[PDB]
Amino acid sequence: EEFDAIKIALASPDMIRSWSFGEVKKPETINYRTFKPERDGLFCARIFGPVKDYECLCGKYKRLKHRGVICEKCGVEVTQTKVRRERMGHIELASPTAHIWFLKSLPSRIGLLLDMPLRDIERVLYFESYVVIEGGMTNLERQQILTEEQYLDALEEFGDEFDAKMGAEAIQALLKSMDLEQECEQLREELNETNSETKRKKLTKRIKLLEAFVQSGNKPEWMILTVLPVLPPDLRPLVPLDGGRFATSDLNDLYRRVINRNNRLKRLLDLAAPDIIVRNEKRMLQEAVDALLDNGRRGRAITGSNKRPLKSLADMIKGKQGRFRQNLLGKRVDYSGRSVITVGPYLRLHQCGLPKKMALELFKPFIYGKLELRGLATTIKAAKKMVEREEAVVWDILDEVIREHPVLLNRAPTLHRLGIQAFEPVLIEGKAIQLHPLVCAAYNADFDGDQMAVHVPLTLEAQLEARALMMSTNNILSPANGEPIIVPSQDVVLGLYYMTRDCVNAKGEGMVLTGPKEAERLYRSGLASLHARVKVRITEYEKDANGELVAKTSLKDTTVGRAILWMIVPKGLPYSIVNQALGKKAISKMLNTCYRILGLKPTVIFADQIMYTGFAYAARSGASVGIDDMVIPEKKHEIISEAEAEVAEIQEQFQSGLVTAGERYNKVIDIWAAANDRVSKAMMDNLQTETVINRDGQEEKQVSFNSIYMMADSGARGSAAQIRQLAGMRGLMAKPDGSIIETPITANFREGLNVLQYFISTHGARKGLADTALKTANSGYLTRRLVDVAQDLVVTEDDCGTHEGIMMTPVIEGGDVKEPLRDRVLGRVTAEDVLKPGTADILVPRNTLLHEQWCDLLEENSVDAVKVRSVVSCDTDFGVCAHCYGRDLARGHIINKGEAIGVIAAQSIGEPGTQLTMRTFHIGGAASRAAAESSIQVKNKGSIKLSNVKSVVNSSGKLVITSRNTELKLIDEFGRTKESYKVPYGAVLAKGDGEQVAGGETVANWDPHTMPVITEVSGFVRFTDMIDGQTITRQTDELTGLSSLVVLDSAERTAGGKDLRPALKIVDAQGNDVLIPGTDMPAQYFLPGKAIVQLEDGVQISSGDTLARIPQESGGTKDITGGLPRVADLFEARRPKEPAILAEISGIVSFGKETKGKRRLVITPVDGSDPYEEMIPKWRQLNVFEGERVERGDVISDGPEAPHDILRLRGVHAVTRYIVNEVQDVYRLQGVKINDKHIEVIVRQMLRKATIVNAGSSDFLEGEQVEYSRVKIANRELEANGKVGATYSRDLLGITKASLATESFISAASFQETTRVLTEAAVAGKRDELRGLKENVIVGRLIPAGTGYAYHQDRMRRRAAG
Amino acid sequence: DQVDYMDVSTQQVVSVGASLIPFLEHDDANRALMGANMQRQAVPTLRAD
RNA sequence: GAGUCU
Ligand SMILES: [Mg+2]
Ligand SMILES: [Mg+2]
Ligand SMILES: [Zn+2]
Ligand SMILES: [Zn+2]
Repeated sequence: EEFDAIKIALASPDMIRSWSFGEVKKPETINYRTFKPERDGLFCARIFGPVKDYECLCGKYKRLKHRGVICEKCGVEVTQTKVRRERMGHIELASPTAHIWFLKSLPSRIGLLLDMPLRDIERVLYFESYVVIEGGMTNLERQQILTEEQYLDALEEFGDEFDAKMGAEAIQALLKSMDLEQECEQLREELNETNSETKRKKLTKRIKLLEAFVQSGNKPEWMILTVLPVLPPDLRPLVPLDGGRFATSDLNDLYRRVINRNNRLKRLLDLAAPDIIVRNEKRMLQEAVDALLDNGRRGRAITGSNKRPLKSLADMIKGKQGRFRQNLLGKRVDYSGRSVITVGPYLRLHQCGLPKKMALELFKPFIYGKLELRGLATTIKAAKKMVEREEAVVWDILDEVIREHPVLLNRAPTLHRLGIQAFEPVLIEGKAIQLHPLVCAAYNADFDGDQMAVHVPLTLEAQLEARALMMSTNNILSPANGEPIIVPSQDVVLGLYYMTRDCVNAKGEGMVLTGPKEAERLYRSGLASLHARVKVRITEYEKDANGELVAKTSLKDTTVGRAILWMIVPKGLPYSIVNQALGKKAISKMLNTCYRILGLKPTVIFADQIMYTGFAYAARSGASVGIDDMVIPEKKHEIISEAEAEVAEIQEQFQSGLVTAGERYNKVIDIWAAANDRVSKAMMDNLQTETVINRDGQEEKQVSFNSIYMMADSGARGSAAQIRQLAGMRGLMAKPDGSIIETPITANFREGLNVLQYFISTHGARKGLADTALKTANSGYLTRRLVDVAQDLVVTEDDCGTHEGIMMTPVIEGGDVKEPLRDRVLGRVTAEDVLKPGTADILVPRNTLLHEQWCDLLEENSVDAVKVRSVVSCDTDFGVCAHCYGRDLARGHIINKGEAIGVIAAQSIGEPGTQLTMRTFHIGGAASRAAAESSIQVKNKGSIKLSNVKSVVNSSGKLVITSRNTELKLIDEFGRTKESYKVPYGAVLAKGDGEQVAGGETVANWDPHTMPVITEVSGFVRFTDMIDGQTITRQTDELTGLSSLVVLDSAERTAGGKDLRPALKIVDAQGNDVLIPGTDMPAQYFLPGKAIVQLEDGVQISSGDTLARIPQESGGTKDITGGLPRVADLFEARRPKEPAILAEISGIVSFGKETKGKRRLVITPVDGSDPYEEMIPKWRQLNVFEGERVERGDVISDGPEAPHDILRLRGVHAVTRYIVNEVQDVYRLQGVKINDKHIEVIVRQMLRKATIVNAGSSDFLEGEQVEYSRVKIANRELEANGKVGATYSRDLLGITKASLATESFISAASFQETTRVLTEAAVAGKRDELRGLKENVIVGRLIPAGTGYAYHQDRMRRRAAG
Repeated sequence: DQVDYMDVSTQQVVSVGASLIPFLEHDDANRALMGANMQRQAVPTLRAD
């Protein structure tokens, strides 16, 4: 059975007969009365084998007494019935028939090889026109179609001088005659004279084919089939339904059409019938053969009785319901069950409730095995009945097997690996699975009737794999983010919250207790509340410089409940951890603290003990939910009446015709959105600090103990957002479109929505629930694409010896630091020796892990940016090194060799997109954007530091910015970036560049619902290409007559003014142009589409005045749905519609000639005297102002960067940082935590291939893109041995393409495009040596990674050593 | 004087399933949907209470 | 085809 690799080739007519064990010459299946195989039928026993084991048809030879005996009477071999699914057959077609995969599957293969159009070949196949195979005199050209009339011309005139024929015979003789060696030479030699792009693309692909066609051992004859193979009977079964009806596969029906038409064709050739009749039959043969192979491809698919089309052979290989995706990359499994899950709050974190009757049926063979050993059952049949009767002795044995024998639990959907965890079973009474509450987060399992699948690890390997890797207690941190997934929620948080939180006096204030046990004594004795301020003696163990724990006793001012909670806390943590009122966010840090200080064992016990006490004290509290708990502020009707009058004001000014519809729409949303903020601020102010209590002194106040508030403040369930809808204001509801409804709901759920308010609410309800069902498939398809590219990637090496990495500046974006350097750089090998500011003593070694200890020192010395070893920068050919990846985020320590990073990386990206599509959608009703970013207020004092800014001073006396991507920093005392903002175009700065500002100062100010076009020069406005009706429109009012002009774009524009560009040209008093300072550019600002203009022609202007106002309608609430397409496009490496232009080579710019508006740039670098020219559109106003020392990758046009242009000009590290930052910004908007290394994993696979420019010393030469890994292994031998070095360029690939580019065709055909992959592999004669995981999962082998890593490399040394 | 017609009943925008939800006015549309759909799945008991 | 968990 065992083997090395699998190969695909075309089937020779000779090869098809080798597989066959007899020819099916009849369409008959079975005799209707004596149900047996028919004489040379589709289900023939003489050809495919006997129905019973070792039994001929007539029944002359039975059983193994006659071993290898072929009966003389019926003609049937006495062998196993197994031979019926294995032996194939054949049909000798009277006439050749083209294979549809080597005809329709574009590129046509048969057409690409003949250089003859597919249309032209089909005319020959359906007998419309003849084709010249070999015109003796070159009067008749080869491969020239002759019509039926044009065939009659040559017939009388020439006759034998030409051999033009028709049908598949003609195309096969045409493929026979062609010489691959002679035509290939000619294509090579005749490409030299022209040398273009599409010739060199198509002629080089033809050379690659002709060369691969020879070396593959394939012949172009085999494109056309002379022989048709038959599938074995058992694989297309005719089996009896329980009742007398039978059932058959759709292949039997397609085989019968082919045999009937082939047999009839032979008879019509015997009858020497006219060709008209013979042709019709040849057409029908082609149709039946093409329908057998791929039904729905050439024409209308042949439907059977049901009206649906008959399922073809190709169909059982292709797509989802194909063998690959459904019966091979995934399977039905023995020793599996499922049931409705329920809580098990008594259970430990390593346990799960497994029902009696489930476990009985699950562990059947292990019980029969113990029953023989204990001597209770003689045979297995005896043991079977003992278990079926459910004897008392059997329950005791079942209990014996299950101890220390884990079970796997799974939930749909399996988004990430924690969707399967291992537990030790606890047998229970009922029929329902009991799941541990803490792992509920990983499964996303709520008990409202979820079902979870059970799997028994049978083998000892599997019991150890379950216990060592997949056990719940082993899997605490998330592999996506270095943070615990096992984190208490719901009642547990609420209980520890209620315990720790303090209250005014209460029972027994200012007491003094001996220990945490006397605190439990006064609480259970009923002399103290959990909230009483008390002095308590507590002894905290803090860890020393060495491993030893140091004990420290001290009086602590904490409540009774806080003292009781310290009892759960292990020795190692400070008492400071339980001294605060604990919520969900703090409790998560408790187990993260405990994990890094103590270990795994303490955390598992601590996490449990937290769970137990948390539930218990939640129950003690009697926290509840009443209608009075939903307090509404008394001043709500006051806020609404004010806000109603404000909105009525803009609507009354709209009737006057002062404000437009779009302006009112955006302006009204801002008033209501701030009113919802006002009501909610009043609600949370009248809710949070509402408790005013009388202490033993006089009177004071504290946080309210309103039951709903506690539930949202603790973070147990709900948030302030939900409480708005309950007590405050419901808010702006979202349209199904995504845009915001202008009328928001004033009322809340306590007050009740009226008939219309509900009807408005439903718009947003259905759209959310709609995305939960529909849009999950776009997101889940991303998970799939990401896995297929990263699949094969595994840690292969300990240390690559590379010195490279990506420089990780801290993500300080939008005032507060969004992600510190510490978080981003934690658990990563220090690429370069990064010391302290004073470069005179190294602080951190080059090859060392970044532990939280080292990360704390980075904050002490204030390391700003750190170069860090990345996955992308690894120089490992085989996979990746342990150092480049760094820490396993799930384990908190160095990653192991053998662990499969590709799949872990794809899952971590794919999961939150997929699950969040179902999260804030079922939960979502209301819209809540606040995109009203009017002004930046700086918060700390600093010097103003702008970058990538070019501003100009206006008439008012204000620094107006005339650059798109302007950034504003906030520099402290010593000189480091604390805050960062995005200042937009046409914004008014308070203070210019370098000036000091105070804290709480408006440093910038602008209008958000408008993108102004601001001038750089003063003078008068001129109208150019601004014809009324063609390019712009006009609308006037009354008495005086103020008219506004609105620029039409290609949508609202006629064919007349299409190539006209509308622009407001600047001129002086005389009428001439005004040059922009220090440039030869006459001043001309191009207005885009839908640009509203107030100033008409002939108006005086200063510099800094707004010429036109481009509307900025973006009222869509950004959920996962609007950001995921961005993420998909980034990973798929798509250029945008308007890519920004970048400088290719460093050197001195000179502007050049022009094409009727379109610019040219003949840039002549200092070193490279040879020039580089490139065309630029008219309308793109350039950032660079010509004659300047421009370097590689300098933004010339403003706008979005193609990731191709980044990698091409600024290397790998630039494009990696572009993808990581751009993708991660989308997930950061939604609060999703994904480490950069997981994106970096997939980026590495995107940077797989590379195009070879200069010739090598192998067979790369020019144009042939090969994998990076392969060309480097050649370069290692070339640098030492010598000969021609191969110059290269790394190319970027999208996911869907990088997956199909892999050499493993089995990986490619299992992904997508199954029909195309198999044909391109068949013609190239490719051999897949089963490299990656998909390949071994298919063949049913051990994975070449994880536990099997060690085993696969052991086979690989057997292969090397002899 | 500008009013031409009026809704006949308070219940007319809702269905038969949703009419049987008490205090529907204080329920979210998302939960109200599932509630009306599960009310249909409610198996009748031994004693009709 | 009508549902259940996401
Ligand atoms: Mg739930
Ligand atoms: Mg559920
Ligand atoms: Zn026989
Ligand atoms: Zn490496």
